[PDB]
Amino acid sequence: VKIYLIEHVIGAVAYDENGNIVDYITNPRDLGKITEELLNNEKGIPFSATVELLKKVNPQEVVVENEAEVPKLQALGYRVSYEPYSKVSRIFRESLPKVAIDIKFASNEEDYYNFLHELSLEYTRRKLRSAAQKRDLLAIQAVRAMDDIDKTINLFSERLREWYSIHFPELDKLIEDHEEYATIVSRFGDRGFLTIDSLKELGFNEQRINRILDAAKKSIGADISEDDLSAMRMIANTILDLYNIRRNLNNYLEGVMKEVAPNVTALVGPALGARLLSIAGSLDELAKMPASTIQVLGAEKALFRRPPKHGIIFQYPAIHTSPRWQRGKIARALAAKLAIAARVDAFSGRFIGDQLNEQLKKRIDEIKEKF
Amino acid sequence: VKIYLIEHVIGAVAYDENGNIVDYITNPRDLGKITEELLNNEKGIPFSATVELLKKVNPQEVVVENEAEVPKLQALGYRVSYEPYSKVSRIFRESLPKVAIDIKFASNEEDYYNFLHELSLEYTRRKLRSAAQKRDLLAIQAVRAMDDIDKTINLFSERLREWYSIHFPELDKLIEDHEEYATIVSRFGDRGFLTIDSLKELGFNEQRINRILDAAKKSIGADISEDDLSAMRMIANTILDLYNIRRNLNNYLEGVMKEVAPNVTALVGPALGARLLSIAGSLDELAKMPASTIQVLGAEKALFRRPPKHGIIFQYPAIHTSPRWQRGKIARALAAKLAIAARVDAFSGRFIGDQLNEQLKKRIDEIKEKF
Amino acid sequence: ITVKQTNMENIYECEFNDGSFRLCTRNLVPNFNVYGERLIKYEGVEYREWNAFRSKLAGAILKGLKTNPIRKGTKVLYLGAASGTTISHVSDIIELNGKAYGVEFSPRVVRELLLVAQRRPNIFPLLADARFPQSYKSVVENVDVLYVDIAQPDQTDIAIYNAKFFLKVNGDMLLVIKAVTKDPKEIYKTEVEKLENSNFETIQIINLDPYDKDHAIVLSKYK
Amino acid sequence: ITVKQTNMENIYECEFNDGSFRLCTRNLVPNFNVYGERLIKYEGVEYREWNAFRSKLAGAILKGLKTNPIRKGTKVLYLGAASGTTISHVSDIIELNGKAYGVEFSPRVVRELLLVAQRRPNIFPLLADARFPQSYKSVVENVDVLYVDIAQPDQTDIAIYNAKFFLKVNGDMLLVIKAVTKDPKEIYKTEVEKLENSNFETIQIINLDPYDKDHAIVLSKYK
Amino acid sequence: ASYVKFEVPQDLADKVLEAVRKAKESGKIKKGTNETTKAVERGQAKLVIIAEDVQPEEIVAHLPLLCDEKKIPYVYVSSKKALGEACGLQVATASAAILEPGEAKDLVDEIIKRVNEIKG
Amino acid sequence: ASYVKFEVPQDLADKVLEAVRKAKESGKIKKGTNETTKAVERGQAKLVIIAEDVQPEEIVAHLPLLCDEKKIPYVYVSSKKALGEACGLQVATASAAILEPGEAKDLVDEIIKRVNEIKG
RNA sequence: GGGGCGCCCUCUGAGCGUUCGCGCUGUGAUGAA
RNA sequence: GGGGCGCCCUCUGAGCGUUCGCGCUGUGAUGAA
Ligand SMILES: C[S@@+](CC[C@H](N)C(=O)[O-])C[C@H]1O[C@@H](n2cnc3c(N)ncnc32)[C@H](O)[C@@H]1O
Ligand SMILES: C[S@@+](CC[C@H](N)C(=O)[O-])C[C@H]1O[C@@H](n2cnc3c(N)ncnc32)[C@H](O)[C@@H]1O
Repeated sequence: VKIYLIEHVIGAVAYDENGNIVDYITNPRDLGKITEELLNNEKGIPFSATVELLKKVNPQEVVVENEAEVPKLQALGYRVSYEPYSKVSRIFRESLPKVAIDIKFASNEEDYYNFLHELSLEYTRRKLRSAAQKRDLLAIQAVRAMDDIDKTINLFSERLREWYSIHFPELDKLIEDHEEYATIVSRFGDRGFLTIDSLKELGFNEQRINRILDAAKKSIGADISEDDLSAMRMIANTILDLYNIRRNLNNYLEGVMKEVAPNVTALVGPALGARLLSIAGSLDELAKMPASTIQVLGAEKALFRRPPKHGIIFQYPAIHTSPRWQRGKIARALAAKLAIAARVDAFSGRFIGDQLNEQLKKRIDEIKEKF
Repeated sequence: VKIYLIEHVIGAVAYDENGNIVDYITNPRDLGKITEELLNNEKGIPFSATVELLKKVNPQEVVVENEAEVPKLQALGYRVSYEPYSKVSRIFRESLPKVAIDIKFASNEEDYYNFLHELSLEYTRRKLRSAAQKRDLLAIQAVRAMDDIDKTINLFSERLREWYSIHFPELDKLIEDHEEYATIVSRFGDRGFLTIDSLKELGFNEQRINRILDAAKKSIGADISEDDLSAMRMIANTILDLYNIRRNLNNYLEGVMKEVAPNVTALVGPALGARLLSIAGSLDELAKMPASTIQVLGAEKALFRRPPKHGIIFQYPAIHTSPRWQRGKIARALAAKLAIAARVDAFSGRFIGDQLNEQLKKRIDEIKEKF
Repeated sequence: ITVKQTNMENIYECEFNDGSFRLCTRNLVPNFNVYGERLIKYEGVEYREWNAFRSKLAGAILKGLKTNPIRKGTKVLYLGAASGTTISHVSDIIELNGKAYGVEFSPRVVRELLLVAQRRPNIFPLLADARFPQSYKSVVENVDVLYVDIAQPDQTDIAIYNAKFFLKVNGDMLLVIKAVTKDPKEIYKTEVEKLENSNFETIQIINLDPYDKDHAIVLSKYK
Repeated sequence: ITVKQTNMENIYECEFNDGSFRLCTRNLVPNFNVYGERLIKYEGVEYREWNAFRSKLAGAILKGLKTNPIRKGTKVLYLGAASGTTISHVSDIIELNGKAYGVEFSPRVVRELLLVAQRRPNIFPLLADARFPQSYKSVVENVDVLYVDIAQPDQTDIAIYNAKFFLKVNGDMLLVIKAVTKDPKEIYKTEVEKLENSNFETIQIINLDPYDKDHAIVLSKYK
Repeated sequence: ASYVKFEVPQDLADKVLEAVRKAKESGKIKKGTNETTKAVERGQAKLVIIAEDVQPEEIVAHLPLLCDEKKIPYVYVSSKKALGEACGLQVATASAAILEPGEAKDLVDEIIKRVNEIKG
Repeated sequence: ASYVKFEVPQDLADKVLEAVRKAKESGKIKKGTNETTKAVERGQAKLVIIAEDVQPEEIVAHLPLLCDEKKIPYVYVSSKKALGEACGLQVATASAAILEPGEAKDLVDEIIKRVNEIKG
């Protein structure tokens, strides 16, 4: 009765000599646990799922994929051997999309790879989590830049609107979106360069297209020449650049935020968590701030007894969607869980976002059901 | 005694049948006069230099280049004929670089073509001067954008410095120039990518190169990776873009300023003249402002009884270089000539900058010689 | 501007107004990519520019790679993922039904790979040493194509080791070798050719000059 | 990147990392040009990219123009100056010792020409109708090369008229004609060829396809 | 002169000069282009006097189109030297404005109603 | 536990518990991690009591390196359930701080001088 | 019981839901911007 | 936080240099930020 042991994201699977499943213990869909056990598997510590599996089989001889485990499994009193690229281990991976559903780790293929994705990202951030230290300050500079870009866009768009109104005054009130405005100035310039089919290539409904081109002929503005167009375009294209840079920094923000303080990120999001660090100064200084201090990180409201008052944290979809009277009780619950999330990332600990979100969800649901 | 008449920028030249100079009257090096007489030559009105030339020869028969003149010269009682591409007129233009010096219009070749350049620009702006109207408001938007860019650069450079100090704190105080700072971040990124020969390719003296690379190894800052570099570079390259856009708008500004209000421009410069129009609202509103109002276009100092007080106009090199006591008397003289310059461009008149600058120069010299 | 379908699946060519041709991939995730590569639209669909000088693979295609194993629904093990440029294009070629497991060593570069692998749900990034396939044996899956581009002197048998782990039978392998051009055929590359012939089958050896003046690619079938 | 001297004076070719060749001119005024054309340095000197698809002249050079009359110290009359792109390159070729008198009709475009002619002290811009050389007879000078690129049906004798005014004896003329390709030589272009042969001498007729799929250039010597 | 909108007879030209002279010792007037323009903008001006022989002409050409906007009539005088010495000055003036007529109240009211006829 | 800097005997552990109990009806104490941290920052705290069996450990791991900065001693207790009921509560507490000793002034002064010996 | 100087002044610190069994809670109840 | 009246509407407005001949000046003297 020789058993080949397979350890994987899905769990621990015991095979016979011919690639038939003998027994399995499935890993739970917790990112925090699987990540930590995977780091242990590198040193040779088996999954808790393996210990349970070996208990419910107690085989004559076990043969493991990884040579670092051999001593650690012999310590339990099993006869252990080691094959590297065993014909069994391959057969397992040959049918990996399926066996994940077969051992009931996932319901279908999509959410398995959707889990494996969230994992592959987390796992490879844990090996980064003992970071080249200073990473939090960079995220602060990243989120401050985003605020500096948003503040810049408004300045340039206002100037671009006031400039372009000389050629086309009707356009200023037709589109309140600063981006779309700059896009029209970029690819066209002169009013009489606009067509019906040229405007659909940007995603516009027919009810506004017939408002623009009807205003194009009925323009009160004066004729303009290519000096002014090339000059206006400089700002117009820069607005379009900044609009890209902002969206691109946001993608960079997520990559830093999930690396330096992943537990804070899982609660509030990347942007809100970043903006919290900005007020504190560093990650360590957020951990030293108790639950009561986090809740009031507006600093202007408390010093009186800021814009969107009682806590900067209320941008959270559960304090924004829910009515005005529930807001006091939720803000505490979030700040309490934020306190833990800060300290747990300050030690550079594991991932507890999957439980903390479920702990907050239970308490938000217990506030909504009390009338 | 048949004379071939040549009219040109240099003046009026009388030739014989074989291309020999008989007599000449040289045009004065005034852009305002030559431009206006050139517009008249299209309608057939001769240069005043021609009238003088024909007086000091009173020929038997004259033959002119342009057929529009024939009646206008017959009105004085001369026998006039018309050859289009006459062998004489060509011979004149065959030796045009030389005859300009020969008739003493210019001292050498360089300043002749340096005059012809200033002229060709002015002449072809006069035909534009009866314009497509609204041009002044565009210049206002152009100079306001330059102020909006300068205000933006400071915001991004400050953020870029604070961000990059995480990797290199020593660099922040080493170069106070915002541009040079962003250039280093753009082409290099990591500190250890800097060489001695790489820094000379930007124009640096050896006394600062040995300060930078000595600070590169002695860096207190933490190690950074290519996420942060690619993110920092986004801002760094945008700063470099804006630095170009500003210099490029300034070139556009000159082209509009010399077209819409060339007489104001010749006095103060393109930038100062533009910034004056910004406060007024339009060109017409500057003409309606009397000499006393122009002098006090700071608006904050007068309402008390702004930054660089007694007149915004003092940025003029003659009020800035000269000591503190002369400033009151010069500010009046400039504002008085600015008043004329505004009204003369509001009518869309000729060029009188060559006399106005000489009128101001005489009075500035009469203030400096009174102790 | 015009976009034309080429021999290889999910890979296109881009005709320009100035006449130049740059390789093209179907952008699997729209709106993004942002600052760096150039974004282009043609008849509704969004496409991404694939530079042949930065990507060794794109070099090989222009260099006349006869048969490309990477197509729609291909699962790949990419050893030498780096900053993500080249895999993002295989991410595009592979589409959502196929998968790209990427293994990169140096942290300085992986963090960039993460950002790329964030928005693309078919790329699975891994910080790991390719010399120890045991370290990711627990995360990855058996693949269809083995792409190996490591900065090592012993790439050839690092890949071979990885192959007998994850590469399917009858599968394919793209190796990158620091390889020079005359009129034999593959006698020049015998050192790395024969080392594979112990358990592999050589199909094409392609010298990347002048797209990459150092490296060459060996397409191989696993027995 | 590399910059190599070509047959024609003050005109260079630019080797790139991607292999493409773009025509090159010696930037007479450094620091500027800014946003639009690409700026490049090679061994101290700054060069400007000359695109062959925007410039009809640059088309003709790549199309195999045997002898170019525009060189160092050339004085030109440029009829059809437009937005200044193409003259800026002749400004570069001409250098400070030669001169470029540019005549453009529509104000909407001249204002752009001004900006170009501002920084370059060898370009002398003129808002004027080319049908009336009397209007600028008073400003310009006798030139060495007549470049004519007007959007008119009667260009051929508009240029001829201008030529007997300003073009030196033994001088040259570049005409642009809305001209189609077979195996005669110039029997196809006889309408505009013979019209010149009354007082000009034909040297080359060059069909600009595919750089400009409409126009063709006729290089001519004035007797 | 091209900035002269209407032909002015010499009789009304001298009757305008006398109307300003009387206001120098019985009322209040403003002398010079700068002050004259400041009077029309504020609305204190009742009548504006413009010299015909100003060079360059452009210095006062803004006044006629400014005075039409604030509904204040204006008259031309044939000489600037004759307007300068009339205003109690030793130099010539280009334009003058009246705020308080004084002893020339009936003399100004006759002028403003004589210029409105030659306008239209 | 890795956040435990020094080994604490059971005799001093129970003598610490008794020192807090006395201060609940004769002095003033603060209960809970949040308030305990607020006491050390302000400088009002005299002695800090930390539970050994807290999971996850990271919630209180900041206190020992905070108390060293503001020069305030701290002691560990073996149980959180035994610290919770001692503080007059029905639930467990992770950390407690003393501001006013009350009837445990001599009991606290003995504790602070016994922990300084096992530190160095 | 009444006033001038410096200091810690960076929410409060024990309750609430309940079917009266018991539940949620100092790993933060409740009261505020 | 909302509207009807007057006011400063955004310098002053006639002098200064001089060899005592006369010069620079309302197309802005002089006095101020
Ligand atoms: C030449 S680069 C590949 C470039 C890639 N095709 C691109 O452009 O995106 C090779 C990479 O392999 C990585 N590498 C080096 N040793 C490795 C190892 N032992 N295991 C996995 N990757 C390694 C290096 O970090 C290096 O960046
Ligand atoms: C085809 S464009 C020349 C393009 C030019 N080579 C360039 O790329 O910079 C011809 C120009 O001639 C101008 N033009 C038309 N009629 C003209 C005339 N009568 N005299 C002078 N120029 C004229 C037009 O404004 C038009 O822009």
